[PDB]
Amino acid sequence: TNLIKSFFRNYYLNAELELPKDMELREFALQPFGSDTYVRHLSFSSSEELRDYLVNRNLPLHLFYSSARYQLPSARNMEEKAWMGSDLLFDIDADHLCKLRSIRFCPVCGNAVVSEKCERDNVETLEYVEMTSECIKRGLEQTRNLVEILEDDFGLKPKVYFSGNRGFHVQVDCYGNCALLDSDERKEIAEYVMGIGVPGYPGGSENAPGWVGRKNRGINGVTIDEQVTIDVKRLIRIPNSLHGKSGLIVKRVPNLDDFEFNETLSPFTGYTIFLPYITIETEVLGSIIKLNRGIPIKIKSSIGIYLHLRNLGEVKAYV
Amino acid sequence: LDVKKYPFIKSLDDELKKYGGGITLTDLLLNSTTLIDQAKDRIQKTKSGDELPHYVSYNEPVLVFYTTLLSLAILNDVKLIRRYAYAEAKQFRSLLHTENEENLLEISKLLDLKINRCDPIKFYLEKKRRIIQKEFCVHFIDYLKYTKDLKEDWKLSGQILHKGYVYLDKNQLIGLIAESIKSKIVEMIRPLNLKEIPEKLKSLIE
Amino acid sequence: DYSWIEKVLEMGLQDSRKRFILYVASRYLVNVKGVNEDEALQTLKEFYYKLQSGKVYESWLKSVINGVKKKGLLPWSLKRIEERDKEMYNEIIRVLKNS
Ligand SMILES: [Zn+2]
Repeated sequence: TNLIKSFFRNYYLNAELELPKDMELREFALQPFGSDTYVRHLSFSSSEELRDYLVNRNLPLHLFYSSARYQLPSARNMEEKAWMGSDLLFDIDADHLCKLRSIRFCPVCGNAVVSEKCERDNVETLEYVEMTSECIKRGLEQTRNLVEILEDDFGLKPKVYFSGNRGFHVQVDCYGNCALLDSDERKEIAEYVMGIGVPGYPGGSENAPGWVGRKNRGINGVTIDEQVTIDVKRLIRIPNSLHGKSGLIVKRVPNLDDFEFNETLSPFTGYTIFLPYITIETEVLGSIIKLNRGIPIKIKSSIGIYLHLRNLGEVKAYV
Repeated sequence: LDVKKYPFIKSLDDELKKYGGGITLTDLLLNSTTLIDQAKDRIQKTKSGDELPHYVSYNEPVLVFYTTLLSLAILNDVKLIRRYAYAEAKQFRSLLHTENEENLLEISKLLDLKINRCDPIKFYLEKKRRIIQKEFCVHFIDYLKYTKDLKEDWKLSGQILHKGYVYLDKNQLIGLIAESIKSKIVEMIRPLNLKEIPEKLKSLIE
Repeated sequence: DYSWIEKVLEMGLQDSRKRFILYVASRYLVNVKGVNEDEALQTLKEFYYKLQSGKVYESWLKSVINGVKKKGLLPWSLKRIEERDKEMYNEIIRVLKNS
């Protein structure tokens, strides 16, 4: 019996997701537990039919819904889906930003191993990426400049979401001609945000419009995963759902100033008995934790499930 | 706004009302021996690479313009119809650089280019060492559409956007009209394969 | 005359699907038939996915359409196909002999 699935199953039972208005016109996709193949081409017409499916049919380790609207969402033939517009998306990754500590070890012996398998025990090696709150602070600067560009240069009304793991998401819900932009008409918007073709305006005022005033305020380009903006058919992670590599809520950020990276992002309460793999002095969810290999520790469920999904150990019991 | 310089102001079925009524363009071309020669004079000057003369040099500038579009719709050469739209719109670029700001907007409205005036935005540049002034605004969605087949200089990055509107100056407003004239001429020839012209008039332009 | 080019686009190919688009198909739809620059993007993409054993991206297709529009290139003749790429001639004739 998988203990993590029960935590996820218990959440989606009572949790209310942030689903769009045109719910019946979007393709749903998820990643089940214990597998890597994606189950897509799903169509749901209400939040009660989706709640029925996640709890009783296929529990999602990751849960997405398509950014594009389709008149026939559950069709495999591409042109049979009848594409009728898609939202504008922006993803800010921490890959380029902070570059974090990362160890690779064997879950049995505990020694640091670079190869795919440990030569002693013949097991798959695991990797742990230390997500620090300082990285979230750096990434939070980019979403502030990105929202500034989308509001002062395009007149758009974007929403900010926490990605559930490493970065943030910026989504602009559009229904008119903004949703019919081509893949190349979205790349001119992406490279405008990144400051690719933007020339250096070396002697402009700080009150100048566009990039002239922004280049002189000390702000350069915005670091985004430009592949998300180019794609006209993307899978948006459903807000208020759970991430598969942390177990945190995809929470909408109404104000970027009072966003804290702590245990409040995880909905799980109670305590768990956590059996670590490695002795490490790492920062987890805003605080430093010292784990000892093979010595069980009683920590909160919010911090226990987080370490389990980052391959740092195992959750053995719930108390 | 001179009609002798810009023949696309008067429609084809509007210039013909001078001749009473019912006299279509096919009636004049069958009787006129020189209207077809003035059209072939422009077609054979695009193939060689030379310029195209201004429409102020003809006696019937509106008729010469439409008989040239009709003669290209009979030749059916797509590589030639395309080559004409560049040399034709290039001929208007020189006539546009000597036009006041009021007549430039009067043409962009007839081309359905959503471009209006606004409060002038002034800013300084180091590379140009001048004082740049933008006084024409276009929505960025329409801007990405107009600059669909243009160079890299028209990219959204090298522009000044504010609240979703790209700010243009005088030489950029002319740059979008020249691209629009090239586009309309391509559109204005596709549905010209309809009217079955008398087969003798087809052999005259061939 | 360019009657055989529409026949191959209506059926499909197998081996040389990219070489038929670069030197023949894309030049005919843009510089002979005169369809929209984006209309030819769907006409060429539906041609590549007939045997479906392969994937073409919209990046390489737009690069060929915008390339022949500037260079003004015209599609190759069947006699020129026999001179250059003889493997593509047999691939086309097998489709032509199917009617
Ligand atoms: Zn080991």
